[PDB]
Amino acid sequence: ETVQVNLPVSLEDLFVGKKKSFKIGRKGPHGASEKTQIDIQLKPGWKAGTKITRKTLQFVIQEKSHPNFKRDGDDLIYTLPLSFKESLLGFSKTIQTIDGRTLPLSRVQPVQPSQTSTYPGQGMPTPKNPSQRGNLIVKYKVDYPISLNDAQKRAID
Amino acid sequence: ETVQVNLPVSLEDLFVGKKKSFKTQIDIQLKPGWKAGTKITYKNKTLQFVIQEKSHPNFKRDGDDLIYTLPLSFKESLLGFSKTIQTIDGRTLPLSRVQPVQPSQTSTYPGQGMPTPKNPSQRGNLIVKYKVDYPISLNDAQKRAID
Amino acid sequence: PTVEEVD
Repeated sequence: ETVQVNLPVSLEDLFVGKKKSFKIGRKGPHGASEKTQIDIQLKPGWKAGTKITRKTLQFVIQEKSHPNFKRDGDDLIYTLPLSFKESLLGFSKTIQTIDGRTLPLSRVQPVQPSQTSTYPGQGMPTPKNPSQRGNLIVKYKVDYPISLNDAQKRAID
Repeated sequence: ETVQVNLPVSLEDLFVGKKKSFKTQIDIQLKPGWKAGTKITYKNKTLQFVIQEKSHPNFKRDGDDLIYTLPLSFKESLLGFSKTIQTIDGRTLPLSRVQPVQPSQTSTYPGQGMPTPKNPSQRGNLIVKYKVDYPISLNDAQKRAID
Repeated sequence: PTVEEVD
């Protein structure tokens, strides 16, 4: 018999195809309380949902929630939030790519509420041909101040 | 055998359960809340009708819900507005705000969606999104003001 | 529901 078990890994883990390895609980000889150590070999690019496989277990790789990237197959999207001001006058933040490198983001021109920037070959690797990566997309999400004061309104001209 | 046919409708039709028509003469009574791909089997060569929902001028359907994207200007995305929008049932709904809008926000207008698949008494919400036309470049004057 | 244990 085969039972499904979910295995939350991280985008970074899947990216490098790390030899993630953990122990899982089961029964044993004549009813018991065990914990057996298993070894999973991830592969650069593995998409969640993939599965690698006494008793029998069916493992389904699962993408943990990354604090900066939202994945799209082979593409990676990063949503850089922006203060109202820096949304029309410019900004000079800095972001960390999926592989540790830090990337300088910067404008001196207003940016459209959902305007994006695509960086080729800077996303997750492609499972089939891994020597190829998808690409990073950085989305600017401008933040509006709630109710605005008198000066504010008057100024808007 | 059985040869299915694409049958284009309008979100409106499906909404109010309309009785449509169009060698033979067929007549279909659209139930309230039928979505794309609802099967209509008429025995005899057994003809089956596959439903297609034509594109819609203002809406984009999503389950029991309808999605409408209101386009605002820079000034009105910050200083408020007062627009309208013809609901699916026909009446007009007032879209007004006085406080600035988060360009990425979504206001929900209940019972303005489409009739649920269960009891037509019920209806999905109407979701409104926004497309704020932001400045493209700036000038000496505008700059200081925002600054 | 088994017991997941990372490593």
